[PDB]
Amino acid sequence: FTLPVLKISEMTNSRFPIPVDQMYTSRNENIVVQPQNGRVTLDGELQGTTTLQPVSICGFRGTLQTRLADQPNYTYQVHLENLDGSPVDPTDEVPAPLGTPDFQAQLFGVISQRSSDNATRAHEARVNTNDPTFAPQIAQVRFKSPSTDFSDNEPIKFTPVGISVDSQNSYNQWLLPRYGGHLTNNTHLAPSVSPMFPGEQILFFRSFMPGAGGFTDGAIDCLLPQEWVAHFYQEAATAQTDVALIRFVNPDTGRVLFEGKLHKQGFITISNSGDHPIVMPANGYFRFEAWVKQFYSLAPV
Amino acid sequence: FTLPVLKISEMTNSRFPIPVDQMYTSRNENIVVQPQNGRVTLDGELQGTTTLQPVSICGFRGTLQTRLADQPNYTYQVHLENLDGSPVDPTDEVPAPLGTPDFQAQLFGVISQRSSDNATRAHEARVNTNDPTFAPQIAQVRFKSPSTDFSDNEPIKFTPVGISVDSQNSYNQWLLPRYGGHLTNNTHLAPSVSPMFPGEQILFFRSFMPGAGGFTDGAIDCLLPQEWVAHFYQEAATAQTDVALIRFVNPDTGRVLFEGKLHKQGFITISNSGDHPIVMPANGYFRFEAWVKQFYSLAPV
Repeated sequence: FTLPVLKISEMTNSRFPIPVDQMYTSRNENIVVQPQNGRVTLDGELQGTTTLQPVSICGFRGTLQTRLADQPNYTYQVHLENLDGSPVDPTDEVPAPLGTPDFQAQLFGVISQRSSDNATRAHEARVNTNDPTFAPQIAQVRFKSPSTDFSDNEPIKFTPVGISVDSQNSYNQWLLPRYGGHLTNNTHLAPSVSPMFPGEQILFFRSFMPGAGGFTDGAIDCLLPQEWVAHFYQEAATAQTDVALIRFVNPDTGRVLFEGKLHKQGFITISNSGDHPIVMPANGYFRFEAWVKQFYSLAPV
Repeated sequence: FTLPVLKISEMTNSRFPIPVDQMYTSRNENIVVQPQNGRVTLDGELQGTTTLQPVSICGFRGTLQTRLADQPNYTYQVHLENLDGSPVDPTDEVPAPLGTPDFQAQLFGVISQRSSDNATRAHEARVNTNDPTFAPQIAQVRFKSPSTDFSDNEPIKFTPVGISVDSQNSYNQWLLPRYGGHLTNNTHLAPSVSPMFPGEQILFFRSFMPGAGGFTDGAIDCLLPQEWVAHFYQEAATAQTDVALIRFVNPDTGRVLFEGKLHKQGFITISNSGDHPIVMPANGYFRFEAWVKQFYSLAPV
């Protein structure tokens, strides 16, 4: 069993298409940690809405249907396709199309269009993933743009950039959208994750999304870098036990700086308490040490 | 020596942060093919402006200096930094900061800003990589935005989305910007690439960039998918000869469909003539076969 040897700054957040900025740990009391992007088992089984390419996270494609005249200027109805262009089939055993955002926010980015004659246009757009009409599982999503320059019945692509916040639009990275819209309950979710030994917390790979209005640090925490997600999918290895002991090494000295448990479900725990960055030499990377058990007692970080 | 087993549909273009759409070949007569992103040797030596961050290709970080009142509404001067936050050191053996676009276009995307109090703002922006003032090698780049809403001395990020084309802004994917600006000549370039054997052409991984105005198919051709770039970098294998013979296998039949020459310089040649997509079974992928000599003779198509 192997891990990619990439540095923190050479890897991509698996929940938003930006580089990992830091490792981070927190207690997350009163929160069910259940991200749907960046979800893979150590055996390589993708879960949730996880896509393989980083550049597709929180992106979507589809067809622009109409401008909704009786909605705030200017709101448009989109009929989603899958990232591969195929029709969204709600009977698929996924919570929503691959790439769908897995958090509640005013998601900010650009809607672009290309016609059969290769005419193009693109403008800023915001997608409210906490609106009742947000129903990507059934292929219906709206965006709001300052521009009227969008063409009905032509293809669209959403390129995410960041989030915007205000009192009417909180950013809750741990609260899932209702992918079916309105009162529907989510289905086929990748399972929640929790540390399962006293003294342990999950170790996150944290990035700070750009903001497009309001005060926000944009912090978003993923369970595994996207490069690990694709690594495990490709390796399609069989986990020997439920827990791989991994060690964070500084290649400048070859010494181990700390260790963690890489769980079969696809997340890391460390022996540590509190909410804070885990600050480490920039060249450090994790390497697999051995298969162990849930009760392996980690050296405190 | 190993090659990743990803399908075409699972690949990222290494010259723009979008998925690969198709394999593509062309003659490229009268063109020095010398892309600077997506450049690595089979030994793992990164070249040109290649960044390991796939989402950061054609993106950049820096500091907004001022709005330039003498220029078209609204033009801002940026002092670049590197993608990893380190300052640009122009004596680095690179043509320009890692991630810099390697083509002449009006690049379209979003400039986002975060203030010291975590206030944020973001607006669409265009970067003309063919303007004489475009001088990323010495950390000077301008962008034009329809918004006046940017703050001086605060950090910015450019998130690329696509290109815009019009009478004053052609898109030439194979013509490099003058990274030093004005009349200066490029330095530290990744070498040009060319078939060296009768009947061979380069095999490219082609994607279609979003457009933000004008008629354009947005076609952009990379030498290696970003996943291979990162793989060769991490493996740092030894190229036993100057050419790895690679076989395109269809796992649906288990049989080889055609052969390519994967050159030590980091590009593929095939026996083929003309400009067209190379359409193959969707599950096919390249597999390393053997280390061969420069003059190994490939069978057609």
